[PDB]
Amino acid sequence: ISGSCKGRCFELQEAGPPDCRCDNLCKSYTSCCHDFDELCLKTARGWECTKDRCGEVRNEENACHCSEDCLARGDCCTNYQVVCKGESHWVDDDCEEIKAAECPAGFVRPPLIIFSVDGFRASYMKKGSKVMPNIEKLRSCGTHSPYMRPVYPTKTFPNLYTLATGLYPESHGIVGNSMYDPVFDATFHLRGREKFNHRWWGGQPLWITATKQGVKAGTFFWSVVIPHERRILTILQWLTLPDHERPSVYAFYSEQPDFSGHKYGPFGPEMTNPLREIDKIVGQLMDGLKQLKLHRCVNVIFVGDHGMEDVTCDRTEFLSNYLTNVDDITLVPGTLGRIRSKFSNNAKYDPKAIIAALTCKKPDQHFKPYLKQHLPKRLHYANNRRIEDIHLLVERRWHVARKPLDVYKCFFQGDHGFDNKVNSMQTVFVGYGSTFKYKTKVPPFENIELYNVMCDLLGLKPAPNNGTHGSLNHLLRTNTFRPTMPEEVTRPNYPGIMYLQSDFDLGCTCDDPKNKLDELNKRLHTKERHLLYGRPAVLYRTRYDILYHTDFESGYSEIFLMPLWTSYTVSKQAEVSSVPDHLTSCVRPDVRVSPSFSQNCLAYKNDKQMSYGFLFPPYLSSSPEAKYDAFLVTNMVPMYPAFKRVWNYFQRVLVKKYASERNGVNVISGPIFDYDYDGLHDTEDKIKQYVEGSSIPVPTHYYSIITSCLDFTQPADKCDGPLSVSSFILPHRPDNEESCNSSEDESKWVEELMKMHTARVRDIEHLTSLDFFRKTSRSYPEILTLKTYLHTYE
Ligand SMILES: *[C@@H]1O[C@H](CO)[C@@H](O[C@@H]2O[C@H](CO)[C@@H](O[C@@H]3O[C@H](CO)[C@@H](O)[C@H](O)[C@@H]3O)[C@H](O)[C@H]2NC(C)=O)[C@H](O)[C@H]1NC(C)=O
Ligand SMILES: CC(C)CCC[C@@H](C)[C@H]1CC[C@H]2[C@@H]3[C@H](O)C=C4C[C@@H](O)CC[C@]4(C)[C@H]3CC[C@]12C
Ligand SMILES: CCCCCn1cc(-c2cc(=O)c3c(O)cc(O)cc3o2)c2ccccc21
Ligand SMILES: [Ca+2]
Ligand SMILES: [Zn+2]
Ligand SMILES: [Zn+2]
Repeated sequence: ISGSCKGRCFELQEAGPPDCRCDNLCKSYTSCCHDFDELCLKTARGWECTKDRCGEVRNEENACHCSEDCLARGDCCTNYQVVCKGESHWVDDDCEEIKAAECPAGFVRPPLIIFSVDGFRASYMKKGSKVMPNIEKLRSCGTHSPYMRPVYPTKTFPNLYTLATGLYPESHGIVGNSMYDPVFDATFHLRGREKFNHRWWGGQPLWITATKQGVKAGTFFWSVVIPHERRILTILQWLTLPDHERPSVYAFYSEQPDFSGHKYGPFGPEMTNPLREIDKIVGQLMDGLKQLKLHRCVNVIFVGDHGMEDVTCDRTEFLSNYLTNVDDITLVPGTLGRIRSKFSNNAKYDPKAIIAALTCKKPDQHFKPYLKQHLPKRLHYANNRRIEDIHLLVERRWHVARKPLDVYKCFFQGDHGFDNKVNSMQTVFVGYGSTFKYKTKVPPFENIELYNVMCDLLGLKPAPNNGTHGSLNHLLRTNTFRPTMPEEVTRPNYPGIMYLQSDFDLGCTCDDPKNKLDELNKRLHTKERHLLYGRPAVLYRTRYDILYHTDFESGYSEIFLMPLWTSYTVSKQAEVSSVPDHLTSCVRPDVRVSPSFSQNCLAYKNDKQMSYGFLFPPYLSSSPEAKYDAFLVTNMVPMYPAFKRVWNYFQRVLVKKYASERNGVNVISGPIFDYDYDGLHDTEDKIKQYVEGSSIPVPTHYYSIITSCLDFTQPADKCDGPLSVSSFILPHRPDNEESCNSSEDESKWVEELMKMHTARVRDIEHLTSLDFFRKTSRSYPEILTLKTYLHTYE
């Protein structure tokens, strides 16, 4: 029927204007029918049955019913079985393991109910079951992690869509709660109707994926006027539909505890009550599922999108305090900063001048300017036209605004959007049901990994996303997906001594009784190692060679004229030698690689802006005889003199620090070329910078994977079990403007710079098209979880 909303409340089909919309989103489109409020939003007698209502005469106007007829219809209050038939609340029951789904007849698969909460700080869980009995049971009974890492910017819409797609915001297009698209020439906003236009949303969210493969979805979204209790009743009724009509995946959104978090702050004593009200709803969902004989059938995912941090109006940096004129720019303010020109026809707008006027211009400055391609690669926040070039990384607890006149109501005590590695931004994840594990705790993970898990829970083939499928298989009791290691594309060459030193005119010079001392060591004793996890696989068509040495091993690339990876192991008792002055400028030819596929020294001498470093540091040679291997022309990579300060301190000081701390470490280092900042390995054509007068490409970044045993009582090269990893993708910049303490000694800023650019092993793999940890004796799902690990230092 059209013009009326009878027999249609929260329907799962559509026709359009003029026929009414009776679904749960008609209120948002301002196009419900006239009887919607009295037919679909009934609210008489509340949401809980009482004892006198047990067996009532079914009065149609009630919100939920307590008659004996209601369970056949499926519209009872969630506590019917409790206050009438003597059943107990789902929380009051003991934890019974679900070794197999106990679904009623007609259920061809366990349904998935996603319970999302806005701004649910990860630390909110430590309030205990005195405040959140239902949620705490799910957490302790099912599968949970200490926290879950959101995506930058840690805002509502980018994360909620990242949850639905498994994509970074730069890939699915929702790069913020409000954004400007220069192609559309329109402005996306949280409030308004512009967000309903499909042109803003990329990728393939879960409900579209389920529908495209035959799995019925049902609307994930709810207009804010529909109370939470009615949303649960609607989800519980949908499960009572016939088999050919019942959807398999459901969703429930809650604006809490983010609503009250903005008003009172995260650690305010008022925060306890909104959590209690949330647990009431989770209890209503569980009691209603147990009432429907589905508590041992469904899978429930209790998930948040971001955390919460203390912010105040008194803590606001203003661009008017740094820029001589702020009336010619547009700023996206708040917990993050994006700057674009207010007028396109303006040549007086200089992006160079704006970055300089904001870079280390005042002590205790609570923001850092960035060209978007220079942000930490772990953020994956650049490859999109809606992301402005100038980006401001705002310190936790602080805000950035354009001028004091723009701020007004303090209209807040908490906010979010900061760097997603900040503690306050971490959120929660709880997996409970017949497919999640029982009383099992998993290590923290990123929310881009959930879309593959939800597709596996529904038997769907996931759309291409940025999760590493298989790295969360340890969340499930049984796994239908079984990951495959990528096959090698380019087999390596193992060249021997093919040329003579006379065949080389690279322009390199190097000089030539420690040997008798080394032999007196070796001879007078009473009693491979550098590639502990199998050589990396090259996942693209190229030409490269495996070069063995005493102290290190490298996959030298004849196309890029430098190694793709350099592997060496540093013992706990490894000594750090120096380099004599007559070997400081020494570079030796490698008689295993053709002179035509070798770097030349003359190119570095002509490029006044460019120097060169080494992938294996000569400072860590086992002997002066072996030190000559480190000076091979196949071991040098081009580095700016400013970056050499960062590289030298890392190799000469920090690798020895890590080995002494972690019972030896295995280092795998190499270059990264990402000139179009899309997070993927660039081919030769995209490289936009070379060494002057040569074909030696200049890397945009340099990486290093530091691996050791998790059981530190064993060395790095005799590790019987799990592995501990930590990696970084350092930007190869010609200046150290990113570090305001760069004038001081390296021990006062370099380590801080490296913690900022930490990265998962998976991040390096996308940027290098290599595959690591291939021969380790760990199950491949375990290795995938190791590659997704991000050492966050908090
Ligand atoms: C995160 O995941 C997404 C999707 O898996 C990745 O984006 C994908 O990037 C590839 C290559 O950049 C795109 O494929 C291209 O398709 C065109 C035809 O449309 C073709 O001409 C090209 O040669 C290439 O094959 C793909 O469309 C694109 N998909 C989406 C949804 O954006 C992205 O690279 C991943 N990011 C990271 C950091 O891993
Ligand atoms: C209470 C309101 C503020 C909630 C706002 C709902 C809005 C974010 C939802 C409503 C309908 C959604 C779109 C619809 O499901 C169709 C798809 C196709 C898919 O390929 C990409 C996503 C997209 C466009 C959905 C985007 C988000 C929407 C607008
Ligand atoms: C598979 C992962 C589950 C999450 C799916 N998911 C729910 C969204 C939602 C629904 C609301 O009910 C809602 C509201 O009532 C007020 C409000 O301000 C925003 C709101 O957003 C949403 C938005 C963008 C991308 C994805 C999304
Ligand atoms: Ca790239
Ligand atoms: Zn949110
Ligand atoms: Zn918020």
